[PDB]
Amino acid sequence: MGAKLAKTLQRFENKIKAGDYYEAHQTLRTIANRYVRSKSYEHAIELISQGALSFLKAKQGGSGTDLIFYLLEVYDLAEVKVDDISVARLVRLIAELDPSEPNLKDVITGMNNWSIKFSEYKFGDPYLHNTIGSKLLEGDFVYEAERYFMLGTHDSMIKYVDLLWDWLCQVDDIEDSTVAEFFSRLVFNYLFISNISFAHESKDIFLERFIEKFHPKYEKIDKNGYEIVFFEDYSDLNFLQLLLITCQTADASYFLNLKNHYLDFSQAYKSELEFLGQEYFNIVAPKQTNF
Amino acid sequence: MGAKLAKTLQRFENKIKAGDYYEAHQTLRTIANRYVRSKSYEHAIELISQGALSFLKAKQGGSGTDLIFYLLEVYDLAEVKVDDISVARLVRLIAELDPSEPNLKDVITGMNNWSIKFSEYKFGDPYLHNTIGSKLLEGDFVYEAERYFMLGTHDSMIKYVDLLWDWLCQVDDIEDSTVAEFFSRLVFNYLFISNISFAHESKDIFLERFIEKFHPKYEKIDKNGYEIVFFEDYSDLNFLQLLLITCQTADASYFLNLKNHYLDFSQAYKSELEFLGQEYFNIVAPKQTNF
Amino acid sequence: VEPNLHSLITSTTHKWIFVGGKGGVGKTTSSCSIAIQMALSQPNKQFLLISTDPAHNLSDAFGEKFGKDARKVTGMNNLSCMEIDPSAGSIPGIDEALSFMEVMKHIKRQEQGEGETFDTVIFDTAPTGHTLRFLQLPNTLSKLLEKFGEITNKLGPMLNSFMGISGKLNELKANVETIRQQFTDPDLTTFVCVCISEFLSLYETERLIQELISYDMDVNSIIVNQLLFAENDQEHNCKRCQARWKMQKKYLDQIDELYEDFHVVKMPLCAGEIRGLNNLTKFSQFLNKEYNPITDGKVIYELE
Amino acid sequence: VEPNLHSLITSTTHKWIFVGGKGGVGKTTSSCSIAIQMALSQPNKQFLLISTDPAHNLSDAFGEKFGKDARKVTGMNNLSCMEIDPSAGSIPGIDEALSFMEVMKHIKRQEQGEGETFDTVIFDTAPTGHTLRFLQLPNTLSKLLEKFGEITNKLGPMLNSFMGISGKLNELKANVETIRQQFTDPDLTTFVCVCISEFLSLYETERLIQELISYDMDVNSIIVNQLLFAENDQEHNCKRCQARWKMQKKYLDQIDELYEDFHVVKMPLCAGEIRGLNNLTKFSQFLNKEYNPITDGKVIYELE
Amino acid sequence: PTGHTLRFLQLPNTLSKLLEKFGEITNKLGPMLNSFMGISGKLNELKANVETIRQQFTDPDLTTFVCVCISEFLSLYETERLIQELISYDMDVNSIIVNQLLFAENDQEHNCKRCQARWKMQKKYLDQIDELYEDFHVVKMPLCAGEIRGLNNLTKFSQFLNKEYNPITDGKVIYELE
Ligand SMILES: [Zn+2]
Repeated sequence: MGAKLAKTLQRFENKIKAGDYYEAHQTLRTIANRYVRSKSYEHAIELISQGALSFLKAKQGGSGTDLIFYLLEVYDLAEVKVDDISVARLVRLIAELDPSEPNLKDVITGMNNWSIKFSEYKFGDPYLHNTIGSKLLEGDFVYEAERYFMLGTHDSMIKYVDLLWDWLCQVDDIEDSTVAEFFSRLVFNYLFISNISFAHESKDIFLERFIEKFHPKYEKIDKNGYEIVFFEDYSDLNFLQLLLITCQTADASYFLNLKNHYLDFSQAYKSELEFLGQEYFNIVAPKQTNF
Repeated sequence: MGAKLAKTLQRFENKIKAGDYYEAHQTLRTIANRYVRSKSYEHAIELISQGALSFLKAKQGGSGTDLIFYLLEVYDLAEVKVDDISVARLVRLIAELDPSEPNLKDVITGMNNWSIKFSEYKFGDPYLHNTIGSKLLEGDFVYEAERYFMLGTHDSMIKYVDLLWDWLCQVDDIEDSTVAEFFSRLVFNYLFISNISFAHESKDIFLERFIEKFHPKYEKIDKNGYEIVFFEDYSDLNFLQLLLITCQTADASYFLNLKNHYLDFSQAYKSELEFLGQEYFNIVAPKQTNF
Repeated sequence: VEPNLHSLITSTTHKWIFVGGKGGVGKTTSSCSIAIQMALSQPNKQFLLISTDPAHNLSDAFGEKFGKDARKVTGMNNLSCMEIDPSAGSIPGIDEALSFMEVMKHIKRQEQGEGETFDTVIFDTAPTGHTLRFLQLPNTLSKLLEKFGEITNKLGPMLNSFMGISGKLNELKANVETIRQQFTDPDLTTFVCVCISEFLSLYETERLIQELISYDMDVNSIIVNQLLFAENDQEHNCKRCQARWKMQKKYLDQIDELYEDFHVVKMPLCAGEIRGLNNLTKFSQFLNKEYNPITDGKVIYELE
Repeated sequence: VEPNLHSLITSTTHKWIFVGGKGGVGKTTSSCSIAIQMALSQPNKQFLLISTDPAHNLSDAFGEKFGKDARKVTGMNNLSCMEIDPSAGSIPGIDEALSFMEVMKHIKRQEQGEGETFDTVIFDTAPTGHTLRFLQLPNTLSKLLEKFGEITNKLGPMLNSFMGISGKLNELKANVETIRQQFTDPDLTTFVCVCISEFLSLYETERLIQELISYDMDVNSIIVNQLLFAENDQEHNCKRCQARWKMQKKYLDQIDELYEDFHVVKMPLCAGEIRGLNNLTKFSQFLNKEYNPITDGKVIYELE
Repeated sequence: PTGHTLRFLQLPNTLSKLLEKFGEITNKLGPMLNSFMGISGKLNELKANVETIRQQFTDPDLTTFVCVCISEFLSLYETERLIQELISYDMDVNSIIVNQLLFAENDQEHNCKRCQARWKMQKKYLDQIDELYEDFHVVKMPLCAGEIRGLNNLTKFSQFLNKEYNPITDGKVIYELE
């Protein structure tokens, strides 16, 4: 079995380098179905995955995409649990995917859904998300990449700061409130999943780039270990930085005082603040619109 | 549990060496019943067995006998399978039994029955029988000992030849047909269970003692590896020796010729020969009475 | 058998002390008592009394607040108390395992954050729920592995070795180790049961002990509080009290005949409930030396 | 894929050759054929052809008496035949185990009493009864041990080690070894199936192969005898024969599309049945080199 | 062609009989006391019983099962089991059709070993069928060159189901459908 699989795999990638795509795809699936029929999942998984790899490497999205789905089907049929090996196979296949593949999103969804059903993550495996995010970004699917990166690993956090930084730079007419529209996303998103570490690191990397490119007037304020890059021309950024630390204290008073001083910002981020006040200050009372 | 059992066992054998038999017996059983109630058989088995040993060593057949039965009950309740350990416990207890114990036979039967239910032997474990046989013989229960020895081990075979030899010697008025009444038992019994090895060894040991005590006229006849101690004054013994070898050939002709030459003997051992002719010659036709 | 817990109170090897008794039979009391007697008798060893009763019986028995964080009872630098909540159907043993595994994490956590180490822990078992159910699964499932391992040895191992006794050995190794966690040595672990001379109590006691015996868990101590001994108290009279003890004496005899080789320590009845470190130590003294209603009558009418 | 058994007939590593085919599809024939082809191609290795068919097909195929005692077929000092009776519901695998374990005892017994050793055995599987059912129990029950071993690891192994990964290691060892007895290397063991181009046969074949695949047993050889190829034989005519092959050609195409990467060797139909060492070797030559009804027509109308 | 579409031909009798074990047993000592606190049950059961058994038995004079096969190992195996299955359904079965038979020892235009050998094998099994199903209607149908299609060729071939096929005289009708 082990010596037979290896062999045929060459006569398959031989039909692929020869042009015989139909032959290569038809033969492999029927044979793969046989393994599945006998519950020899493991065998089918390697065969299917390998077949999908070669197809994608040969720029044959059609077959490649199809096999990925078939693989996933088995994954759910074999109740393959989410772990390094299981994820690795998908990551290796995602890397060979063409950012323009008409099925991209579907493929991504399928993989992630699998990770959700066979893991304790309500939204999928972190590591897996790191790969998925990059793929989505290659097809200009920014918004989709942002979400995955938000729920990704440390590398995702870096690729999320780059996604937001390369977007801010793309803006021809920058303004005081423009830098906040991007920066705020980092503070709010990470604060929702309560990942203070990523919130602070993403903040530092983004605020430092902003200082080395736009050269805005500022001065770092340090107090009891904490620092707040006070921008002289960006109040939005000052407020946002204070909001982060405030949530860390989980003290109602501080949250109320910060909002009362920045009435305008308190109405721009109405819904957002309402949530933060419930997750960090146990507030059940809705957010009263200032304006 | 292991440290508690050991302890109490001394305070028990302390009540036995003190005379407090009732106390020792009552306490142990109730406690043992507790282990059994919780299905902690193993514990009860060691406790009960140990208690029975001490009672028998103190010449207290009453309690000793009772405990043996109780042990057996558990043995069947715990479905204890027949093996060295299982048999050993019973052998060790059988050794301390008084040959005159009013329950002897019952105790023996119980133990053997257990061996039959939890083994592949239709009549009980061989080794076990070896011990049982000796015990029965100590109470002058010869006939019962003979059966067990017959279905015993190699040592049993020796103790069976001694049981038959000491019986033959007990006869005040020995005759030509007297020596056959004892010797024949060895040949027939072992030939029924088809144990040619024991049949030949038992024969050799019995025929040699007979020659060194009675000094009968004989001459060893050797042919093709086989030997037949031809007695000049014991035709019965000659016939019996030929019968043994005959069965070994499993040839109908030889069996018929041997019987036709010894018509008298063919009627004395009518039933016996009928059986042998069915087990060694595939004869379905009954034995026609010569006289 | 000495009707006391001396041998246990003075034992420096024991490191696992169980204390059960369903029926509001004064479990909490006996627990604090046994813990104090051992701590005072062995000042060279740290003891830890932990309970799971949601009523916070240990905090109401001593007179101080006890939480998930082990704290030395005021006045003693040898005894410590712990009150944790053991909670804050397909496979047997699992649930119980999770419950006990969690309580032990609360133990090692309090031995790192000051306290360092407790030589013997006094487990104040919960009022309800057989928290010792998992004390049988480990031996159960394991023995099944043995039936599995052996049988999986088709004729051979002649041919089984040609296509492929490490299995018969590692099994026996995983076997003993497992059986060593339940047996946990009778010299290292024991179980103390508590009850009173009353029908229902005996019923509850009898079964409790059976359950423990099936766990192979050593059990030889039965505490019986609330006893009257109203035939010796210096200030007789009161039929009401004499009649009640006539009934308690009835069952007490069933206990002395049911558990002949058990440590049946008969504790005296106190006017009111015993609370506070002081009244507890003076009452626990009877667990070391038998209580004599003829002479110790004072100590009782003292706690009143 | 060469429509022949060359690679196998010339293989000196294989030591386990399976041969099945329910339906009186000429199983016996193919068995003796594959055995002779390998014995003649590798005279430097001892081969053993054993059957369990109560009809004594091997004795009727060669023309000599073969019993439980391995005997060299007359005329060959490389091939040997064995005809044993594999017999003379609660737990799956057991029964099958006992059956196979017994046949292997008959093998090692004939290698000690002259014959010394057979490098590759040609198993002529029984006509009925899945004698390879136990080819899945060992992997089955074992995997259950893994679910057993792991789960039995309550929170920890922090506390599980305080009351007591030798279990996770020995399991994996007993795991591989086992899987090594079923997998038995595809380069060491293989299975050859036999059938004919007929509905019922295909049905029986399709399932047989599925069964083996569930055993992870390598299968890539399908023998199809009784083929007519009545469109090439030099002496055409006979509609009866042409019509029959038109039907056989129908299914044969289903076989070449069902088993695309399988060794589908199409054997020719012979007038009468092939018996005797001579007529067998000349017919088995087609198992090494494809049969051409255009040129090899003589060899067939020769066995007639 | 596949799937035992007659599997439900046993459930109705099955579950019903279970009702009887249920109904009776539910009759604790009595009906002395069972009637003081409350045989309509023992009667209605027997009524729902017969009616049910009447849907399976469906009268052998009203319902029957005709099986089809050929003289070949695998076929016999399939046939033997099929009949067992039906008998467990109490469904009447006494007709076994065996087509594709050669009878190559009578056809006027002998020769062809290939055809003679095949029938020698079909004759082997056919004897197992005549000894296995002694009291069954084993109608042996002749083999036709090509497949029979069209109302015409069908009626002329089905005539042998009414009157036995004689390879000595009816040889024409066969080499006719060709
Ligand atoms: Zn023809």
